[PDB]
Amino acid sequence: SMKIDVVTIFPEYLQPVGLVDVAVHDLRRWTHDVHSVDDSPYGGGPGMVMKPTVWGDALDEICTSETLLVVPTPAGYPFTQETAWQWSTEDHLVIACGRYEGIDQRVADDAATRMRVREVSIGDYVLNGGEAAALVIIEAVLRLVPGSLLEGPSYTRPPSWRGMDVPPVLLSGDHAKIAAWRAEQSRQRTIERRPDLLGFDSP
Amino acid sequence: SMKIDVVTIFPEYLQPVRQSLPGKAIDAGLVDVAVHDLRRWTHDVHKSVDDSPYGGGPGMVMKPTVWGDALDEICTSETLLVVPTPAGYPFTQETAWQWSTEDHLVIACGRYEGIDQRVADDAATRMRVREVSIGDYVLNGGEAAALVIIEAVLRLVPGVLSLLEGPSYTRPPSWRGMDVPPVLLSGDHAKIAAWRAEQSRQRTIERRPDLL
Ligand SMILES: Nc1cc(-c2ccc3ccn(Cc4ccccn4)c3c2)[nH]n1
Ligand SMILES: Nc1cc(-c2ccc3ccn(Cc4ccccn4)c3c2)[nH]n1
Repeated sequence: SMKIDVVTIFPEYLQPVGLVDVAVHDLRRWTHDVHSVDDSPYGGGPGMVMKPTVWGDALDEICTSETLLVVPTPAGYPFTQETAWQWSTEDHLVIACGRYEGIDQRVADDAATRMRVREVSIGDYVLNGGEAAALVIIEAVLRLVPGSLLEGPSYTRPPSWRGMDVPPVLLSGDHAKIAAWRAEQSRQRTIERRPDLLGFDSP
Repeated sequence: SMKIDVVTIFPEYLQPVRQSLPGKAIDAGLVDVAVHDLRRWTHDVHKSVDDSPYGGGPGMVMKPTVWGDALDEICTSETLLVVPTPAGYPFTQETAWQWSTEDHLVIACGRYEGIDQRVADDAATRMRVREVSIGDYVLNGGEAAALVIIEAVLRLVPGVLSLLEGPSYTRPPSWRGMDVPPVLLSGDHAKIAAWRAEQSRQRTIERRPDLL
């Protein structure tokens, strides 16, 4: 059993969500001011940084000492399939979705004193916020909840379509020849598309 | 000006993007995002999108017949076809920059064990096709991958929306026993830049040693 809490300033983005309960929290519910979640960065620079004070009160109410705090960030550790397996057995996940240029560092540092904190990246691209990354994390984790190489090409009926035939080995019904072909196709694809997985230089 | 078409069996998954778009960008004709149900192009009364894999195996493969019809109607010869897949080329920031100047993007969102390979192969004979992965993890479909692709591409299109970045700080100067690093309040902007560069290198060594 697992509980996932997602904290964000845009709770509407998280709308695409027995054994698991998923709750979305608006961060602006923890502001006592009439107007603000963001302020200018110390030391200068572009954009805005999310204030630590608002995040502190939100995570104090939601998180326990057993909580694993997930902070999506482009500067984080790589979130992989290995990470997804490690997180699928967790009791409580809190995903802190940032916006603007990110969250004040002291939020992750403060939470690390009472709980386990993971700053993670889902890929080498920049998103506008952690909301999209949260949806990626949730999907990757939840499909592994109890209850190595690139995948080869997949085919289904008809056997001939638009003048393109399904590879005749798959129709033959020879399990040993099918497995040998599929392994060949997977290894040829991994060389071409992701040579790093087999231990070669990226293009 | 950019048109994005998304084809999926779950069109409700792509509600975040359409909601997150500002009205000013749509009214100026900079962006038009349209979501299409794949079951519009089904042939049978049961509205079948999937069928059993050739050569055995677990799970199901999405039908080439239904997908072929959908792409014939939506795609032109100037279309760049984006097909999210765990076995694809890596989608990076460089990939996002290249696609930000494109006129027509069609994202084909698969489910089950993926789409019949002949769909992309047929499309490759008359248009540019990109099979892409957003990371080294497996999702249930291409819908979450599409939201990632759309957000990354569109934020680089103006008005629509290397080492690792160091720690960022804001008000207050003191919070829960932690002070903002005094260098950031010194007024020595040469020293700040050098401090930020060192923090960037330290974070890169610790978190992403592959980039060095
Ligand atoms: N793998 C990832 C993670 C992210 C991500 C996660 C959370 C936030 C909150 C804000 N931004 C924007 C932003 C812009 C400039 C520098 C830092 N951050 C985020 C981006 N994108 N791609
Ligand atoms: N970087 C990526 C891409 C995907 C992705 C994209 C599209 C589909 C359509 C179906 N599945 C599930 C599935 C499971 C087992 C083998 C093949 N596919 C998808 C997964 N996940 N992570």
